Amino acid sequence: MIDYTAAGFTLLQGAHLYAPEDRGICDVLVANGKIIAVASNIPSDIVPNCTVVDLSGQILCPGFIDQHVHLIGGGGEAGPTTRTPEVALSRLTEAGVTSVVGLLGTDSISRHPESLLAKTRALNEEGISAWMLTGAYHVPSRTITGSVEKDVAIIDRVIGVKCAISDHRSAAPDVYHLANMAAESRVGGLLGGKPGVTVFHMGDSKKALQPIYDLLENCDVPISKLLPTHVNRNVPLFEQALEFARKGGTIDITSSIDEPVAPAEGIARAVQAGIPLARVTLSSDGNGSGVAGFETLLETVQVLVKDYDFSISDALRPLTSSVAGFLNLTGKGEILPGNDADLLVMTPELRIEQVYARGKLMVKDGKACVKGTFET
Amino acid sequence: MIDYTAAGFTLLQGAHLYAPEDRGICDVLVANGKIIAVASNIPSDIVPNCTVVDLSGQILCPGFIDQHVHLIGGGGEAGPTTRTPEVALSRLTEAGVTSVVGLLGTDSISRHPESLLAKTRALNEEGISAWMLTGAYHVPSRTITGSVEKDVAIIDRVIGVKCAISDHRSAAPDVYHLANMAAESRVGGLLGGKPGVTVFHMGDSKKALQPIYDLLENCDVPISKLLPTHVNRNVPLFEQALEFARKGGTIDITSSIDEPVAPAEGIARAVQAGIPLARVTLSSDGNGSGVAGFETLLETVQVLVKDYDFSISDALRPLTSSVAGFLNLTGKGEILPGNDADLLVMTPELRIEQVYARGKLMVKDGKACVKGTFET
Amino acid sequence: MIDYTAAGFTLLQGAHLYAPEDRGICDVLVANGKIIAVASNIPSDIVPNCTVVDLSGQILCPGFIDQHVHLIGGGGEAGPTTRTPEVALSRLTEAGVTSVVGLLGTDSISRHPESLLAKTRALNEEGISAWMLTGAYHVPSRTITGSVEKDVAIIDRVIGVKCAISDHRSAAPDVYHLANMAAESRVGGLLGGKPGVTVFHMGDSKKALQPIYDLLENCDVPISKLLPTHVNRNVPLFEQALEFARKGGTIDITSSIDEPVAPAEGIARAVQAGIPLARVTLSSDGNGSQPHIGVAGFETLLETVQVLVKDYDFSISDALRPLTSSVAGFLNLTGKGEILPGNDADLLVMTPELRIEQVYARGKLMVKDGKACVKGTFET
Amino acid sequence: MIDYTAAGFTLLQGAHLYAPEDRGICDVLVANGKIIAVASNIPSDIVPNCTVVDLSGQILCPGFIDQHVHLIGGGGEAGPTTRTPEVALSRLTEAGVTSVVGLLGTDSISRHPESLLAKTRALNEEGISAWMLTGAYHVPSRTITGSVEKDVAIIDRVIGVKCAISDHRSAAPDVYHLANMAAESRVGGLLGGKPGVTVFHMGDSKKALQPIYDLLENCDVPISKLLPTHVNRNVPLFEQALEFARKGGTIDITSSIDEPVAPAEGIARAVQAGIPLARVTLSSDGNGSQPHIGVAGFETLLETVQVLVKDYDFSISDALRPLTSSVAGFLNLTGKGEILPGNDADLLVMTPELRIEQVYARGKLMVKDGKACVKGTFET
Ligand SMILES: [Cl-]
Ligand SMILES: [Cl-]
Ligand SMILES: [Cl-]
Ligand SMILES: [Cl-]
Ligand SMILES: [Cl-]
Ligand SMILES: [Cl-]
Ligand SMILES: [Mg+2]
Ligand SMILES: [Mg+2]
Ligand code: NA
Ligand code: NA
Ligand SMILES: [Zn+2]
Ligand SMILES: [Zn+2]
Ligand SMILES: [Zn+2]
Ligand SMILES: [Zn+2]
Ligand SMILES: [Zn+2]
Ligand SMILES: [Zn+2]
Ligand SMILES: [Zn+2]
Ligand SMILES: [Zn+2]
Repeated sequence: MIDYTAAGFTLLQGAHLYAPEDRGICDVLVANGKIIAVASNIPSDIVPNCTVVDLSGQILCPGFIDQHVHLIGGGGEAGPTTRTPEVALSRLTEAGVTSVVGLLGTDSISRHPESLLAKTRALNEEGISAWMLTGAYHVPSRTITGSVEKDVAIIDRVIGVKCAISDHRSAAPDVYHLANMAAESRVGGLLGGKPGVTVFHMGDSKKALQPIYDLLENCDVPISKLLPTHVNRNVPLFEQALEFARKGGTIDITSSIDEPVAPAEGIARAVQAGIPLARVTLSSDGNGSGVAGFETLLETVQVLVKDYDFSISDALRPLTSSVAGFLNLTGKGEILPGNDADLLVMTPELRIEQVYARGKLMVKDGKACVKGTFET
Repeated sequence: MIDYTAAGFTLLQGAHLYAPEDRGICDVLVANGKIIAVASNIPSDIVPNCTVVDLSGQILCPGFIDQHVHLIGGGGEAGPTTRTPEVALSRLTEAGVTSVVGLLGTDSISRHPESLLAKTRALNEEGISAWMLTGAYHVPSRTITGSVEKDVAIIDRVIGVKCAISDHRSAAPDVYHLANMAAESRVGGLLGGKPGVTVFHMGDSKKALQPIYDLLENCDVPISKLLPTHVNRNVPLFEQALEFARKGGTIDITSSIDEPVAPAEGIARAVQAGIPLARVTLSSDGNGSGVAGFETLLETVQVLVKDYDFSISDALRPLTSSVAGFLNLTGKGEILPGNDADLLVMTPELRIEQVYARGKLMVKDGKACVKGTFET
Repeated sequence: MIDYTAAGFTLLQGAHLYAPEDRGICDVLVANGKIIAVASNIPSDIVPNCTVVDLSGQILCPGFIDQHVHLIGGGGEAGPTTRTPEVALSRLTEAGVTSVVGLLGTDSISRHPESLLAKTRALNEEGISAWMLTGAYHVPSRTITGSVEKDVAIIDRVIGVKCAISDHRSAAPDVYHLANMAAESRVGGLLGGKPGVTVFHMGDSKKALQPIYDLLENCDVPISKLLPTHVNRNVPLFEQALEFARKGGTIDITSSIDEPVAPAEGIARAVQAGIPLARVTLSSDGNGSQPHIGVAGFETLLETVQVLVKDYDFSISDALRPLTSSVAGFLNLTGKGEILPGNDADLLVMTPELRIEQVYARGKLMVKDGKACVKGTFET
Repeated sequence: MIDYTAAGFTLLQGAHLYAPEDRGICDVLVANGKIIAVASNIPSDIVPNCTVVDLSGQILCPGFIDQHVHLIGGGGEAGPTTRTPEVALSRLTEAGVTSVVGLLGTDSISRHPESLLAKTRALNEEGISAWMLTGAYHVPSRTITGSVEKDVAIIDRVIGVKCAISDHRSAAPDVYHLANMAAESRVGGLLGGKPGVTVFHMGDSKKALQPIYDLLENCDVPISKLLPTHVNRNVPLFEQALEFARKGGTIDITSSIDEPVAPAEGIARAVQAGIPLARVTLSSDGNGSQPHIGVAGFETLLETVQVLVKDYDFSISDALRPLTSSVAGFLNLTGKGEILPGNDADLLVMTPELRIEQVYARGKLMVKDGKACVKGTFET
């Protein structure tokens, strides 16, 4: 018998597929970590050495893309005992996260972009998909190569730059500094084939988004590259964010911020305000500092469907297609032929059962079956 | 018989000469790459070992000076596969270009001033005349010696600095940065004997020339050193450029931009607006990124004469005397004794037949007869 | 009618397979740029929407790996007019090259690692597989990040460092500098998952391999990381290179140097000296300047294979090693140089007389009927 | 009446020509600063608007090339009052100098390469031909761009590097530093189209040429790029210099050092040692300090020529070599040091007893009746 095991053929059968678009009962054929066919009634024997998975009665959807994770650990605002630990592979996978964007925050003294890059690469070797943002709250940014533009252009895993504004922990950046940094990210992305975004950690200053508007007034970076995050942290800020989105920007809601605007609520409000889901993303801020977890992501989807009247498809957008679109994550956020085989298998009540990353089974019966090198 | 071949005597006979000024049927005597006599009926035997060229029925004019060429290649805005190739000698010559100013654009990460300088020097060794601008779209400028002023002052082939404004690919420069950069170019030019200009790649921002006006308000660089290019890229910008020119500035129209203001049209408009041709230049933006060619230069002259009622002399100004004047290109842009023997021989319909660079035959029957070292 | 095209199922049937190991007639099935099965008589219907290719009467082998190419151009030793142009995709592919390592030479003033990296990435995007070496002839190395160790560790496409020794164009490096550079590449390789090698452009100094020996005496970089290149440039050097190989080193023969030691001849002499083919590699030094001045091409690669088989008593299988498996092994090029399930679908289809017919790179047809059917973005 | 003046047609007629090769009576025609014909009996009417000069009874030879001049001034070894002033154009031209190489000495604190480059360019503008060396006595070299290699490659007027060895004013350079500096100049020369030489100011240490030999042992720079200067400063050094020359090196004798080995004497001894004149050069070390303290002048250049012919049995043709053809050859000074069609019109008109009458630089009359008729912008 010929050995075709190198293909890793996997047929996911009979689940109710949400691509996120509802596709009804539809099958998914995978080979080499890629989605090679998406159709009803794919023959269990279409390909050899095929692992057939009966997903009857289950739900199938794209894996989550969490664009705001402190991969190497964060914290440190109350001294060194508050530096959090690096993230564990299984914590991500059990949470349904198959793609991540790592970043740094307040501390860029004991935290380094080179370290973040190494962890990013470890995660990719481990089976998931990971990118990072150069910089940290500090402006001017602390980079790997000496320039934001050069980092985004030449460090493969770097997709944009991080910063903090309107926050008591900011570097008190002026418009010129912010604009130049964003412009550099933009240009570096073009060169490197990266989205070249600028992510803004928002604080509670009354100024809110003003720095972003000033920046817009002082440069030609498209508004589509400017991402304010933690927008639900305060009402007045949230309200500004809706306008920002109405103007063409994309806003990022933090699943780990419960009050004063809860995540689901935030997403619900956006839609009420007439903002298309494509301009609304949800991130966890996981692994920050207590120690932020990833459970709030799935919880958010559940709540949206359960308590807010969102369809399953719509509820998924902000964690899947909306993210992939904002970051130009080719091959992610959608179940289509040619895309990466990053999928979630859930109960009808939206409880995760299985997770596939790049076609590999990572979670089974809701428990990780692939663990990081040093996990216990 | 005595050998006088070292003189390279060449007598160009009987053509209708446009210096660009119309000189009627007039001859041109060349020696050692220089124009040594310009008169009617120069005796075919005035000098020995003389190559006599019968230009009866043909047109004779100065070679083109294209001040905006991506000599080493450009592009790269859609990833690395979009980096264009370096320019080929014959592409320039066949297009009637005998003098070039090379520059960099968006990408100053994988493109370097030292590389540009080497190509500039190769072209000079090859037979034409080439200069360059330090910097690139990026501001603050990336230079060879660490300072714009020092580059313009001490790198022989460097004549000014390049930058980008009002463009989604700019570095979001502030007035101080732009003004200081221009001031440095200005000062460096005085010291080095260079025009010390500042060239502005214009984008489509509604702000248009504002940065230039701000700059003027914040420094004492003469307006005659500030060159906005791509002025025909947008109407509103174009309209501002005419005012700028009316105020004493010189504006550069791109022959490779067809809409919304075509090159010829642009030049025609300028004259309608009462701007002297001396303050209007035309450049190709050749070798940029598809892959920009040089055919539009001559096409522009043809169209101006053919469809716009310009005399041959006037049509030539923006590619010859106007450029030479703006850049203080001593010995270029005009057929006069003492000037360099850079000439074009054309049909009455303005089709190029022969090209001479520094007195050497480069193109014959419209085809290059001198090719770069690695040309096929 | 279910659409399975995303898989890019391709079945190469009936050729005589050299993996490079001789496997006789055997089929190869490809999906998504990967070799998914290698066996005789694979059913044509085994997979849906499958492009079946009849290679009966032909030869199927791994694509070549050229570890020494001046991707962005080189030259410049006789002034700026001698700076060669960047390499065209089609010249590589039509020459059988599916994997390449780019590097710089004498000129590191008008040439920069950042430029080279961009070029490497373009080639990858166009369909082939490309890596590069940091540094250039100049020592201390001119790098991207400020340290050789750092470049190797953090720049994904960098796999080692380049240098020049025993040559009139060298930077007169001393042992310390050389050792330090070599150890940094080694360590950056470990951290980054790269081979972390040091490539030594050899010149004609009478000192030949001496600097390498001195280096080994002054550090602990494994001999398996030190690659002398252009070893066939002179007899005494060549002969020293055989000794070095006997001691556990790997030697790189330049296909474009035909005297005084021809490439096939050098390879045969290495074999006659007791060196296993795994320690002998062949590279082109393509795209550098060739004295009227020209650009060195890549045809000598395939010609060396032809010559070995025709005139030096080599089996096809062995003749292929120095361009395929030996290189991948030396550079730890995972998934390259061997036709095995799981490896990348980088294959050459040739006639029985070893002339290229088709070339597949990462499962994509790049050459058909001996002509590039896939070309660089701006290819002329 | 057609105007042909732009050509600057000039015809030097009837002199006895030393190209430096003896050519007997022969005419030289000039156009645009170039020599366009060299022959006997060139017709006076051959070209229009021609300035015909009757040089009957006179001598015509190439203009001198002084490769060692402190253009911006030097000195400073006895405090700031000993810093000499910049060189005046007229002092160079009246001394027969049409091509010069500027350099720095002991002081690289109050003296900078950027200053020197500006001065070099001024001289070019004024009508002569000037180049310079980067660095100074200090090693590591203090450069314009940050690297010796880079300066030589990219600064048009830089053609090599200067250093000091075996001298109480040296920077105590070790072999590595010296070798590295030398190899960078070499390589920058290749890229830039410069000779890429290294000039060694020699002192009186007993070590003499040792550092050069050590350098050769530690690198691959060709011996033809290493120029020891001031070789006649001491006997033992001079004698070592003869050996070095015998081995293929070129040696530079200083015209301003009259003991213990006089310049003509040193030149004659070089010849007597079997060294071809092509490997012997003479330079002034002009504009440095001369101990009451003064500025060293350039008259010793012509005097050495006079002395060789009068007292050392030299032909005029040979006596000229070390100031013309040997220098141009050593520095690859294209178009200089020889009267041949195509070369620059840099000529000296002298009496039969070798006293300067006229000087043409790039075809321009700079000296007439022995007096500068062309002077520096601010000349006093
Ligand atoms: Cl705050
Ligand atoms: Cl882990
Ligand atoms: Cl724009
Ligand atoms: Cl070319
Ligand atoms: Cl290509
Ligand atoms: Cl003066
Ligand atoms: Mg065997
Ligand atoms: Mg003789
Ligand atoms: Na690896
Ligand atoms: Na030269
Ligand atoms: Zn934050
Ligand atoms: Zn955070
Ligand atoms: Zn532009
Ligand atoms: Zn441009
Ligand atoms: Zn080499
Ligand atoms: Zn090479
Ligand atoms: Zn000295
Ligand atoms: Zn001196």
